[PDB]
Amino acid sequence: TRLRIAMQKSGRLSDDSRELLARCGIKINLHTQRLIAMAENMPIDILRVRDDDIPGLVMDGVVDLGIIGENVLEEELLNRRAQGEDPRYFTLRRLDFGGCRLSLATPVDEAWDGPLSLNGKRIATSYPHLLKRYLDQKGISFKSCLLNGSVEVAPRAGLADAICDLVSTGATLEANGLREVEVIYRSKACLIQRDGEMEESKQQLIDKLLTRIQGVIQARESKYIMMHAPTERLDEVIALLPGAERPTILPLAMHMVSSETLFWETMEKLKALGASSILVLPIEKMME
Amino acid sequence: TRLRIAMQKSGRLSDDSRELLARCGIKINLHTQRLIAMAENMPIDILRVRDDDIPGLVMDGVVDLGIIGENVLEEELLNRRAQGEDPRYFTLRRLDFGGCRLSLATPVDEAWDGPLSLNGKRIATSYPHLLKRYLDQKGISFKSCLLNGSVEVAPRAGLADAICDLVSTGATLEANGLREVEVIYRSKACLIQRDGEMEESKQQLIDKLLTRIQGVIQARESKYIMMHAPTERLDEVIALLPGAERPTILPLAMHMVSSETLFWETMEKLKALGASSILVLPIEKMME
Amino acid sequence: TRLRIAMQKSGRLSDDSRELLARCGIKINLHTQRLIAMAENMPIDILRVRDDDIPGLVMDGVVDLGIIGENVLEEELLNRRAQGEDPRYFTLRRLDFGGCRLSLATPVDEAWDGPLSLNGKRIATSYPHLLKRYLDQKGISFKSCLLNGSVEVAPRAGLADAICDLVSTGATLEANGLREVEVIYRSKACLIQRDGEMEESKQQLIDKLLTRIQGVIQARESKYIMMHAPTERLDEVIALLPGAERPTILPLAMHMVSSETLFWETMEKLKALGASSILVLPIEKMME
Amino acid sequence: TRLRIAMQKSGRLSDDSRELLARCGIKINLHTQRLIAMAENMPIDILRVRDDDIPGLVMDGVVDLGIIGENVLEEELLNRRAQGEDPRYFTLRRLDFGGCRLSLATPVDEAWDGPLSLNGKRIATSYPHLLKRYLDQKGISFKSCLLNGSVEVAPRAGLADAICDLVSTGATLEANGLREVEVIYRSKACLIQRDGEMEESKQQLIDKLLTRIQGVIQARESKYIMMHAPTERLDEVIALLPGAERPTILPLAMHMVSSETLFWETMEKLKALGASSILVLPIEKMME
Amino acid sequence: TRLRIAMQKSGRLSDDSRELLARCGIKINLHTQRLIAMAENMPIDILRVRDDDIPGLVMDGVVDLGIIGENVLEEELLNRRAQGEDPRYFTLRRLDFGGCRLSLATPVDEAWDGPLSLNGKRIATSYPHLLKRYLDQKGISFKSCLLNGSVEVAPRAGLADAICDLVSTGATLEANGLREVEVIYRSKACLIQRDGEMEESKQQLIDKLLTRIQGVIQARESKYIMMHAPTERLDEVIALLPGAERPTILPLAMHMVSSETLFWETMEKLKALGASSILVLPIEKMME
Amino acid sequence: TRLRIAMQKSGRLSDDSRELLARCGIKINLHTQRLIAMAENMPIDILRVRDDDIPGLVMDGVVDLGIIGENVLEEELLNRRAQGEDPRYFTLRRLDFGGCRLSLATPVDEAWDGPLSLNGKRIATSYPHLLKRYLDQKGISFKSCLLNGSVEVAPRAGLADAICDLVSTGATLEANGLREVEVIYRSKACLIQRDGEMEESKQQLIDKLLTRIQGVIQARESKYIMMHAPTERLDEVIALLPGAERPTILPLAMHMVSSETLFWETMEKLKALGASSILVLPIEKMME
Ligand SMILES: N=c1c2ncn([C@H]3O[C@H](COP(=O)(O)OP(=O)(O)OP(=O)(O)O)[C@H](O)[C@H]3O)c2ncn1[C@@H]1O[C@H](COP(=O)(O)O)[C@@H](O)[C@H]1O
Ligand SMILES: N=c1c2ncn([C@H]3O[C@H](COP(=O)(O)OP(=O)(O)OP(=O)(O)O)[C@H](O)[C@H]3O)c2ncn1[C@@H]1O[C@H](COP(=O)(O)O)[C@@H](O)[C@H]1O
Ligand SMILES: N=c1c2ncn([C@H]3O[C@H](COP(=O)(O)OP(=O)(O)OP(=O)(O)O)[C@H](O)[C@H]3O)c2ncn1[C@@H]1O[C@H](COP(=O)(O)O)[C@@H](O)[C@H]1O
Ligand SMILES: N=c1c2ncn([C@H]3O[C@H](COP(=O)(O)OP(=O)(O)OP(=O)(O)O)[C@H](O)[C@H]3O)c2ncn1[C@@H]1O[C@H](COP(=O)(O)O)[C@@H](O)[C@H]1O
Ligand SMILES: N=c1c2ncn([C@H]3O[C@H](COP(=O)(O)OP(=O)(O)OP(=O)(O)O)[C@H](O)[C@H]3O)c2ncn1[C@@H]1O[C@H](COP(=O)(O)O)[C@@H](O)[C@H]1O
Ligand SMILES: N=c1c2ncn([C@H]3O[C@H](COP(=O)(O)OP(=O)(O)OP(=O)(O)O)[C@H](O)[C@H]3O)c2ncn1[C@@H]1O[C@H](COP(=O)(O)O)[C@@H](O)[C@H]1O
Repeated sequence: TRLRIAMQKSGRLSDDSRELLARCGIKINLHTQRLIAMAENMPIDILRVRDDDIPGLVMDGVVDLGIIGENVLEEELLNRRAQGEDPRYFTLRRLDFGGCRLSLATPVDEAWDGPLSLNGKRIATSYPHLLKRYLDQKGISFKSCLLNGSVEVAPRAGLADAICDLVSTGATLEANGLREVEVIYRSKACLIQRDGEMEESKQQLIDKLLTRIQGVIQARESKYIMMHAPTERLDEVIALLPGAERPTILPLAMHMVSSETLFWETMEKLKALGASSILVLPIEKMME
Repeated sequence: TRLRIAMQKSGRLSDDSRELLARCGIKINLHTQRLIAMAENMPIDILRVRDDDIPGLVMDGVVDLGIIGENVLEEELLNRRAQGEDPRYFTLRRLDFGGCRLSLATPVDEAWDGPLSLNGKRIATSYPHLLKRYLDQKGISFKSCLLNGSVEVAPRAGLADAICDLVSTGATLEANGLREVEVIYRSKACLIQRDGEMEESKQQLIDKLLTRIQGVIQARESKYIMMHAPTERLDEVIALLPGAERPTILPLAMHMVSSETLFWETMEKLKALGASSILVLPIEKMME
Repeated sequence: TRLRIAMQKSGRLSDDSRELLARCGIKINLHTQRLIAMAENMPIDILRVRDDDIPGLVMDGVVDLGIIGENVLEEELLNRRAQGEDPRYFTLRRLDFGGCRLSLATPVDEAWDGPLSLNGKRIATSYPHLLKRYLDQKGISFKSCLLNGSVEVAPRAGLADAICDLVSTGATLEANGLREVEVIYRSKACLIQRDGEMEESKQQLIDKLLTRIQGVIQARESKYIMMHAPTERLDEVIALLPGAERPTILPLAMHMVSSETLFWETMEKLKALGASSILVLPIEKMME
Repeated sequence: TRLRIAMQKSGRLSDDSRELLARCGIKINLHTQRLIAMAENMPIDILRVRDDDIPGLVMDGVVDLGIIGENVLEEELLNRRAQGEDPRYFTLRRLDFGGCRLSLATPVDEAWDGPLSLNGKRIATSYPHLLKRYLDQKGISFKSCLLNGSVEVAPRAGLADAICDLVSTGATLEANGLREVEVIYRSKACLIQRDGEMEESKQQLIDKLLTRIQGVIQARESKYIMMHAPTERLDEVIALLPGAERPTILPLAMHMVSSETLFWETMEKLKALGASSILVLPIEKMME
Repeated sequence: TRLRIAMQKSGRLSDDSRELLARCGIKINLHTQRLIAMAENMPIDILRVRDDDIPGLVMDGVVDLGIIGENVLEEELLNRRAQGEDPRYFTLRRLDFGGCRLSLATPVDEAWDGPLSLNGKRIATSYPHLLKRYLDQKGISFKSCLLNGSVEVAPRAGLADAICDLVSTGATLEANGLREVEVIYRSKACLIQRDGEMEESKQQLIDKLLTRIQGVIQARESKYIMMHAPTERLDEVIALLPGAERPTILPLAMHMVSSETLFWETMEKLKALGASSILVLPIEKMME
Repeated sequence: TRLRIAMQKSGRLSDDSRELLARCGIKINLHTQRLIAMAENMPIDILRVRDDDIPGLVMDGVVDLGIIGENVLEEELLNRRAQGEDPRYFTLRRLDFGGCRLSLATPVDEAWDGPLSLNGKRIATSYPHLLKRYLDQKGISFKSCLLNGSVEVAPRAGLADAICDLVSTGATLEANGLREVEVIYRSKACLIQRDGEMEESKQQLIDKLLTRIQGVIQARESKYIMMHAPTERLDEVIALLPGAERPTILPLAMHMVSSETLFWETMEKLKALGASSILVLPIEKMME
């Protein structure tokens, strides 16, 4: 009828998802107890749902679009495949937020010599399927011990030999006698489309929105760079700076949009390569 | 080795569970990122875990004691029974907190004539097993639609004909075009014991702790009551006031501990029955 | 149709008004964006409105009951009387909360010799009518300068010679070069009834509710007192302790409910009058 | 003596007004209980007052400058005109903040066919004069029902047939069985000057400050734009981009300051018109 | 001139000190940026100062009364004694709040066999004098390493072999590879009087206030106890219950004020000694 | 072993210090109860300590680098010099944050005619050494009265004739009957290096980090400026705009990085000097 996008009502991803669509010029109020939100201008419905529920909402065709993190998505996918189904979706694109990593962590007072060493041990996790996929590929077998939270109790509680969990600061692990030891999966939010024939009108809108998304992400990653054309050694410049648009050379200088960040290392390289008054300006919005 | 109690790390029940054990004189710090907490005095470990994980922790024998709400507990129990297992636990006792009710709610603009009317409709819930038990008993069949949150989207989103959800204020339902319509399950926290032979020493401690629990709950429900012995009509008094301990009559008056509350209705009854200067004093701690 | 009580949606008085009715056993949810709240049990509607709007809501008969502070109430009353109307209401009773005082305050660096001295000066206030009533009675005339807030700018800003404002801690006045100097009106919340013939059924409910109110207030002001009957000098005791219910004397002692507080002065009087082990116990609920 | 600006002590507008003057380089501390604030550098006094009080403060000449929202301003103006006065002020300029709209809203379950349909109905509002002006112009008459808050009770409470209120998200209306239906007044903060001969010295300062204001607003609305001069179709570019300053064309490109925003529609137009690597950079401060 | 009491402006002790004097019926506003507060009724000044500054304020006679914790007090006392002075104060009384303990803590991975073992090691602390007093008495010498905060870095940073710090939950220590190992000083707030001849009038007030203090503390520690006189074994009761006031025996029972708490152990003792329906009621205020 | 930087665990400076090193690309988690933090990438330890403790940590060689405010640093330096030591450190550089000023303030109701007038008066402060240095240079003598906080009580309490304190808004002073009267010391955070031979490897890192620091500070102070080359009067432009990099002149215009801010005065000067469409763009990162 109109476009149905499903997003996390409340958590890690909901702020960034309200923002993405706001930056794509979607006027809708989310500060409301209401869970399906009609859009003001564009023919769009935002279902505010549990992150957990999004993969399935899309897999089942009950909504058209979903912003969900890869891990939650992939885990449910593997889950159903394991019940014997064949759930199907399109990944429109990987988003620029919701980063996190799933990791093997083990007791601190024990030396770690590779995943092999976990063969036949007991691993407590909330991601049994992501974990199983990983050790399977690696030929390692293990006994799963599932917990939906506080996974870091397992070892010190006699429940498991190691855990596999979401990490970022590393704080909890330490607090719990654990240390990261191998990242097994890195995830970000991504934008997925439902399976099956999608009507010309809402497809055109999916397509429109998508182009805004690329633009919003491009603008916040890309940057405007202004250096000093040390004329001779000029080729060795453009290399460290994957341009895509093409430099602009000036008599008096350089000016180009750089899709990656100027990491300090990359700046130092230009330095001791002979470039000067290097600048980097913010870009607020961009088409391209 | 020592007593293992499992409680909700963080949510609806964790404050009341920290408090119960505090009021039973269990010194342990919970303001710590650590998830298994050693007790200072008593030989006790508090595992701070996901509510979801507690029934199973107990069912599996991985801990000795669990404070968990009935619904979460019962739902997992029915779940495993449905996978064909026979998970076993003792209910030591139903606690005085964590009250909530699971309810059928349906769109506001539709008249409701009993659960029968749901036969063959689609009901969205997080408690498929509690719901299924209920309609099964009632001979009604239905198609389940499961969601782990924001269950109140279902109807207005075309996902279901009605939902079955946790309610208290009724706020969300309204916000979402729904109205409560039949409570199907009322729950409170309760205290459960693991199956199998329990060592004499920790049994003695379970037993000790339990007696404190009764005392803490008794003291906060029970009350000390002081009226005026309208001598003639004296029997019609003790009736509305289930005493258990026995009144105390005085020349000058009444004095007794009342296990229930003095609800206004009960006070008015004594009034127009001829009793005066009715008082009710708090009891802070009690044995009995 | 059913009972309409009007209370402050949000501010100084709304917490205490939610509490009063809660303590009278009125189950209704206020944590809702909804402004007219149906009651669960009792046939009652709570309109959640602006304090400012309550006197008029009652004066006009648009609701049946109102919890409003005296000053806001009285000021609007004087206001309409001044437009020539004759607005009419019943004061059911003065409540035990929302205390505050309206005061004359004047610059700190000026000595104050009575209200007389304000004759013909300019006074800035939000309560022009309460102020006018007061100086009128006192035969003093003055020029009003009205402001709906930040009334304490007036003097230091050249707008007035003194202000008349709500005070409690006295903080703002100081911050603004002012000092209290005469309280002209003390107010509390009170409970008012609409004018005109009130149906037998809702009157009976007004009457019921009222009795609960007296009880709730009595219980939180009154107290249970236990001393030592210094037998000889026994009359000089009951005096400082306005009993209302009558002492109870015991061989071994005293026991009675005291409607006022035991202020330290009153305790010291009993002390150096020869009484010992004086106690004061809380009363949680009372009929009487 | 020195410049007196009156601003909202606390609310919707005070943050933006502290910011405007801060961005104009007015050093003054507002984190103080004090309500008239002397400026450090510039000969300026900030009176921190009730928004309600600002129109009159200016209308009366008691201060020189006021930042106040249009609606509050206009309503008081109409108010006095209705008491027969002729209050006078200069609008220096409409500011870039404090946006909001006053709207007719009516019950959801009733179809709406224009303001005409309100003839002789009862409308509850806090803006009786703004409402009256509007229906008057439209030849519609109605009966006013005034409330200073919680205006959205009126209909569901039997007080009015419709309300006229400040709206933004639309949240409350829904919560209260209402829907927006016609905006009757859009407002922003604006900066007003007192009537009467204004001394050369403070006029020069009003004038100075004003120029800063234009600059601060310009910089946060205007933007720096960098495209690719698709040489042939070059005129069709500058059109969608009201420049004011004049484009800058470069051999290798475009560079100009655009006073409006690049709305997505405007970007898409340039796109399918043949422009590429469109950029938009922030401007922090500008003169011009 | 009038009574000068010095208390902690802001921290661990200021809430309890505002409360003590409030419960003694001292009306004074502390919610003010002002640091010397005049009392409304009683001829009293509250200086709101740094805890650190209180011992000296009293030692020097610059104020009359001080609420300060023992450790801060004692440490400064030892400090001056060590500079060769002879600072003098009266301890009026030890208060019922501000408890905390100073402790030796050492790395977790090292076994601890008494303070002796610290001879000649380096101990980091904020309480060098309290620490020095303690090891001196114990005949142990050591090298001090002083830090005013984050004392728990010392060991893991190579700064010291152990630390001596304020502990309560034990949280930080763990977080920092440390474990408590010996408490060397327990402190509470106390109330101290300045040295030298104290005028009859303010002495009388110190004396008055003091009596209120005892009463406030008594009431919150003491409790009202109601059991069942198991007639025969009646002496073995009063023992576990240090009465001070004397039991009261009744035909039908016991009733007395108990200055200590009914710890669970003490309740269990009465239980298996044959007492029943044990109650404990709060006491809000008491003289005695 | 690896680089040891000491920073304020918690206060005025810790946010800016977490940020500086974050902006220098130092990945380390500070949201941890742990006080010595290992760095992820770079061979670096962050000791999170008391600001008070930093000067000494560096002076003693116990750490290598310290971010500390000048006043705290200088005061401790003078302190030890006064105990007869000769503590030694290198100032690498003054940072762009933590600004504050120490000031003489005296009672409001007293006219101030220079520091001379303080000769032989009593001054209460937390910075006795900074104060003593200042009056010493000025040949004024005085009697110190030391307090570690709430220094603004001193005068109104009879403790001193004036105080010397940290000021910013000026709020407290007013609240306490005081007014600033002479700033005696302005401070910012700065970055200091430990004395003695610093190993080639960590020196190289100090050097690296330092260059990042200059860059981070440069980028947030410096700005990109775009005007209109009013060709004739072109020299009078570059003057008000200390360029350092050199302007860039364009046929059609100006473009340069300006290390200072464009203060309004400086913008107005260009204005009435004939420059137009002045812009100032943010710079996010820069080398140079
Ligand atoms: N560190 C994270 C963390 N980082 C990112 N996220 C994300 O949560 C996602 C991945 O898990 P899911 O979305 O599948 O979670 P879920 O099953 O829906 O859980 P609910 O939202 O339904 O509770 C994202 O896609 C994330 O944004 C995290 N979720 C949880 N944690 C945890 O926080 C912990 C420790 O953090 P540190 O101590 O700081 O390292 C852990 O114990 C964690 O479990
Ligand atoms: N109203 C409740 C509510 N009341 C009580 N509780 C409880 O949550 C419990 C029952 O669900 P579970 O414990 O099984 O929850 P769970 O599966 O562990 O969920 P997580 O804690 O793992 O997220 C308890 O035992 C409760 O204390 C509630 N949990 C959720 N809600 C919800 O809040 C909603 C609406 O409330 P009102 O609008 O105010 O009526 C809903 O939409 C709800 O889902
Ligand atoms: N001190 C009070 C204060 N004390 C009590 N109340 C009450 O506000 C009431 C009396 O004014 P109204 O109810 O008529 O107020 P109103 O016109 O409805 O104002 P709104 O709620 O509509 O904004 C009550 O009945 C109170 O509970 C107060 N309302 C305002 N103040 C003010 O707080 C100030 C200063 O307090 P101190 O510095 O701490 O003394 C002032 O400047 C005041 O105006
Ligand atoms: N939505 C608004 C709203 N939007 C903007 N403002 C503004 O308040 C102004 C217009 O009213 P006034 O300034 O005249 O208010 P006032 O009479 O001084 O009221 P006080 O500040 O004195 O309380 C501005 O100029 C605004 O910034 C608002 N003020 C109130 N509301 C209300 O918030 C409601 C609902 O919001 P939504 O549910 O999110 O749409 C309502 O019920 C409203 O009354
Ligand atoms: N645990 C405490 C603690 N407990 C009580 N207090 C008290 O602080 C007092 C004793 O130190 P002082 O008063 O001498 O402190 P001070 O020198 O004035 O310090 P400032 O107030 O001037 O900062 C009291 O008398 C207390 O109330 C504490 N002060 C500090 N801590 C610390 O909190 C830490 C760890 O707590 P846990 O991890 O929960 O055990 C430590 O690292 C501590 O330093
Ligand atoms: N105004 C300040 C203030 N401004 C900046 N800072 C800083 O605190 C520093 C200077 O003092 P120190 O660092 O030596 O402080 P310290 O001895 O370590 O004190 P602790 O952190 O150990 O408590 C910095 O270098 C600052 O960032 C301030 N510290 C305290 N104040 C005070 O806040 C007051 C009043 O502020 P206004 O009323 O707004 O002017 C005072 O009474 C002050 O004492």
